Amino acid sequence: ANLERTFIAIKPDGVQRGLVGEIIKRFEQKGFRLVAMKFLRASEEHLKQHYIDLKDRPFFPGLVKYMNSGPVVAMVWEGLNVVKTGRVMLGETNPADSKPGTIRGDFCIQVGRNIIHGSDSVKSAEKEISLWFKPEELVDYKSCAHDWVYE
Amino acid sequence: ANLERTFIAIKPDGVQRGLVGEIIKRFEQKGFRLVAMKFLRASEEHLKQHYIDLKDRPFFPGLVKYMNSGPVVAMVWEGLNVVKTGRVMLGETNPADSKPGTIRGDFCIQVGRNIIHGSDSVKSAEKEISLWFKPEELVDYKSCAHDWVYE
Amino acid sequence: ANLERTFIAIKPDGVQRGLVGEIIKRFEQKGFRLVAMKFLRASEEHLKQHYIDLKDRPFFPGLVKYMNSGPVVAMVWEGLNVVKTGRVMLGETNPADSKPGTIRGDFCIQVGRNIIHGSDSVKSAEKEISLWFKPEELVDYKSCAHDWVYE
Amino acid sequence: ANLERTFIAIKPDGVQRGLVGEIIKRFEQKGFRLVAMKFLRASEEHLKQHYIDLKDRPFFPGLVKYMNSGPVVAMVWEGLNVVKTGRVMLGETNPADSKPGTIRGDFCIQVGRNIIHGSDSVKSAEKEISLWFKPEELVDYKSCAHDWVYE
Amino acid sequence: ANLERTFIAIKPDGVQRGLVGEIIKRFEQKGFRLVAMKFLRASEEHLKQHYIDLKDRPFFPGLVKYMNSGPVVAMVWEGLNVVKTGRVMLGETNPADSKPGTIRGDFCIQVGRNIIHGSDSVKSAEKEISLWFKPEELVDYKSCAHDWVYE
Amino acid sequence: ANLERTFIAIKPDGVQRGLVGEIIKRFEQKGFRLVAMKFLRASEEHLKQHYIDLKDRPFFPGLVKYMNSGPVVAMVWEGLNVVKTGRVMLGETNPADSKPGTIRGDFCIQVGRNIIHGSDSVKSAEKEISLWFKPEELVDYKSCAHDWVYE
Ligand SMILES: Nc1nc2c(ncn2[C@@H]2O[C@H](COP(=O)(O)OP(=O)(O)O)[C@@H](O)[C@H]2O)c(=O)[nH]1
Ligand SMILES: Nc1nc2c(ncn2[C@@H]2O[C@H](COP(=O)(O)OP(=O)(O)O)[C@@H](O)[C@H]2O)c(=O)[nH]1
Ligand SMILES: Nc1nc2c(ncn2[C@@H]2O[C@H](COP(=O)(O)OP(=O)(O)O)[C@@H](O)[C@H]2O)c(=O)[nH]1
Ligand SMILES: Nc1nc2c(ncn2[C@@H]2O[C@H](COP(=O)(O)OP(=O)(O)O)[C@@H](O)[C@H]2O)c(=O)[nH]1
Ligand SMILES: Nc1nc2c(ncn2[C@@H]2O[C@H](COP(=O)(O)OP(=O)(O)O)[C@@H](O)[C@H]2O)c(=O)[nH]1
Ligand SMILES: Nc1nc2c(ncn2[C@@H]2O[C@H](COP(=O)(O)OP(=O)(O)O)[C@@H](O)[C@H]2O)c(=O)[nH]1
Ligand SMILES: [Mg+2]
Ligand SMILES: [Mg+2]
Repeated sequence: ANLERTFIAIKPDGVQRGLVGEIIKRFEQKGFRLVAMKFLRASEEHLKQHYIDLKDRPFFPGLVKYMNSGPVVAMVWEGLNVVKTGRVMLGETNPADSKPGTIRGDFCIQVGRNIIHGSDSVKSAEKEISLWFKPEELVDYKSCAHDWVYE
Repeated sequence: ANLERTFIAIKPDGVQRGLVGEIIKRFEQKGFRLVAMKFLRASEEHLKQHYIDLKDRPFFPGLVKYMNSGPVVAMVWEGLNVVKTGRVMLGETNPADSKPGTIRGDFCIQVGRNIIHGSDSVKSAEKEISLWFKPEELVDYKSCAHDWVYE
Repeated sequence: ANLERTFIAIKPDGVQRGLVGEIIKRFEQKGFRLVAMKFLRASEEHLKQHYIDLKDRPFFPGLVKYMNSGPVVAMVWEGLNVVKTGRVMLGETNPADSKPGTIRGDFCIQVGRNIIHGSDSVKSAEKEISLWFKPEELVDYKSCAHDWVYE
Repeated sequence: ANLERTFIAIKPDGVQRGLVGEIIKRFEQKGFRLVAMKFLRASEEHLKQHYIDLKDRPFFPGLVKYMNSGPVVAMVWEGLNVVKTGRVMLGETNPADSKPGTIRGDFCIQVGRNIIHGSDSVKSAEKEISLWFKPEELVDYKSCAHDWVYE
Repeated sequence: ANLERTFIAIKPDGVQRGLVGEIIKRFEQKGFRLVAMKFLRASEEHLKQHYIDLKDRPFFPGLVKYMNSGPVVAMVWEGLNVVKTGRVMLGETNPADSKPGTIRGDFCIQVGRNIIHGSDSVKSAEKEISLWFKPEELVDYKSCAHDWVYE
Repeated sequence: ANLERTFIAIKPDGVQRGLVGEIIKRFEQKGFRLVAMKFLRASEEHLKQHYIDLKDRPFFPGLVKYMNSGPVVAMVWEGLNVVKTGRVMLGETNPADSKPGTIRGDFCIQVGRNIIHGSDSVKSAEKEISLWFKPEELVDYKSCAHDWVYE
């Protein structure tokens, strides 16, 4: 079997604020498997592609500027319902609506600096994963705790 | 005052995944008192008795085999409303409906591998405590912080 | 921009139970700026002024006595919507109603020993700040991660 | 085959100060396997046998009373060189001589309240294990990470 | 007993890097009692008096400027051998000589940005305590865990 | 004036045991800057190159086999004295000789499963960085806390 995959990206503010280890640890503890990961400064064209569906938003140019202002940690996580559950772990788009215990709820304040990105549907995930990673960048291996995480 | 008690068991997957100390710490921090604790592999008959109310459910056989597949940490915790609060701390039966911050919300994914058990009512607690522990196994002592936790 | 501020006080039980560093860390991680902080045993008169609203309440004398029973860590934190968000972080007045992830949800059990105080509104905040701190005690400085927390 | 084993006991002060989960987590993270564990108030006679080699020391009577003053968490941990390594993890007998990073270096101050006990040699471990546990109390199972901890 | 006390200050870089709660937590966990605490930006004259014996050193002017560049958390901690032990917990003056497990070993890199200060002797401690605090700012209370930390 | 750089790789056992976030966090807290990072399963040929100096050692074939048995997190960290300090943080080659507080001292037991690699000299670091990364994979940005970590 092949389980669901989602695209998670730690934004420049998460890297600048030293929260990379803390964020990854939350996904590891939950039981998800890390499939791919790289560190890079994404180009504006790339980011425009990534946030294309928002190209007509007022905040769009500023968003792209900021996502290009520093490096990003791009990752692919695998697991049962990882897309929806990953979204629950992140919190709401606006940290102000996020609850303590969530990543945005514990670590940030403003929607313009909300430290992380997570695909909002399987459909987006597949598109984002293809945008940021070559197929040969996805590593398949089996977690030793697999049978202790799944029936 | 003779306070309320609940029965909590870390399931085989919690032990296998190295979460014993992490889970116990959550109860200590909260202010609850550890009354009893032992480590053992429960027999299938012992497990059917614990979950006797689920005997006619389709998943019953696989639940018993899973619970017998490794050791369990059985504990009794005491405190004001510990039954109901212990339940809130665990999260929902299905990790997918559990919120970040709860034990199942932070550490597991699937209902069949949901790392922990907590009595659901005082009636159930008293029954589970009697099934798992001999009266001489419950320890009575007073916490030094008692007056800082209770009025 | 001279942002919003709130008064947070770690009650005597929070100090006695060794939770000072743990609580402060939660505010620092979130991105709030520490503006003032002092450690003191507040007098009864000073405490009756602080909780002047609940003077007619039955628990009042008990509250004042416990608040005076040990030292308190008084602080002022600054940030966008810090008053409302600080309240979300603390949880409900009653630890029983506070969710895991919040300060009261993770660390305490009873309303009479609920480890921390946070202003409930901007107006209460301004009043409590004036009551607990002299103007020279509010320190002026900028956080190096300011631009990573705010747009 | 069967690896080395050591007896570890969290003293009454470790339980009272809420460090049970924290200490257990240190052994789990290291990769050691928990073999047995129970919570009890040890009798004075049992404690005199345990510390029989120190019966003529001036602190002996006080050591026995303090060890009997509250419950203890008795455990058996298994692993390659666990006796000697368990000792390095604990720190020196006197917390004053223990380095930060060790259990006593991090959590305590005085030799008379040094929170934990660990066997000092394979011979002692075998004697203490026999003194505190019945054969049926040592659980047999294999860790899922075993092949990731050992060649 | 009249327990020994030491002066600890978290330097401007510790505050800026969000390490205040983390540092305080280490002293609380160890069993030391917080006696006094305040947050302030010290004047250059105040800092020259504090570091008076280093007035002829090359780095002195740079040290006084850095220390005045942001606020400081000034604290007094109490405990058996707290002066010498607090020093052990800090690590070496040069973070590069500091071992993992110590505060400087874990959190910093360069001698000119070494996040914390601790008195180097009882004589110095008493002099620094007098310099930074007035008598009425040192709070006396007894920790509830006192008898579990000391014989 | 660019700073020293070192090559750090989390071995297959570190990934399998869910320690990726925990390890990265230790380097972030210390004040080092992440320059490059990728997740991959290294080929045997790549691994022989990496450990070419040990090719005639008895344990060499087994080393290469295990290093290829799972994915590796390859990273480049930058900072003052990062090569020697990264080494101190890792601990000794044999975990048995590693002190608590170090990565190997806290997380592993045997030399053949010692979770992490770190360049041992500046010369080794430059060779390893060239072997694992392309020049365009190294990201240059400045940390917002730079002036609080360095004079
Ligand atoms: N500056 C600013 N950016 C926003 C706003 N709403 C959305 N964004 C940002 O653009 C990202 C994409 O928006 P959206 O797809 O709705 O949110 P997400 O999928 O939860 O990240 C959000 O994470 C924020 O970084 C806004 O009102 N102001
Ligand atoms: N596979 C599986 N196991 C289930 C299901 N519902 C319950 N269980 C298991 O049964 C245990 C006991 O069920 P129950 O008493 O209803 O829930 P709990 O008290 O919340 O644990 C749960 O904790 C799960 O391990 C289900 O539909 N599927
Ligand atoms: N003993 C006791 N104290 C209470 C009760 N309700 C409130 N308090 C105390 O009074 C404090 C202030 O009350 P309130 O303004 O209602 O809540 P808060 O603003 O959330 O602290 C509470 O935090 C408690 O310490 C109660 O029913 N009993
Ligand atoms: N009060 C008191 N207890 C001591 C003293 N020396 C040793 N002990 C206690 O004796 C225990 C057993 O002593 P020992 O075998 O020498 O040390 P250990 O094997 O490192 O625990 C120590 O752990 C302390 O709890 C002392 O001087 N005073
Ligand atoms: N910039 C710089 N500061 C130094 C140097 N040596 C000492 N200092 C600073 O001077 C402070 C006090 O020095 P000292 O009293 O000798 O060390 P401490 O008591 O361990 O802090 C140290 O904590 C450093 O912040 C140095 O060589 N360069
Ligand atoms: N199985 C095994 N592997 C070893 C032994 N010594 C070294 N290694 C492995 O080889 C790697 C390379 O060794 P070396 O460069 O000497 O030490 P390092 O620089 O500290 O990693 C080590 O980190 C261990 O994984 C040994 O005796 N047995
Ligand atoms: Mg001995
Ligand atoms: Mg080598």
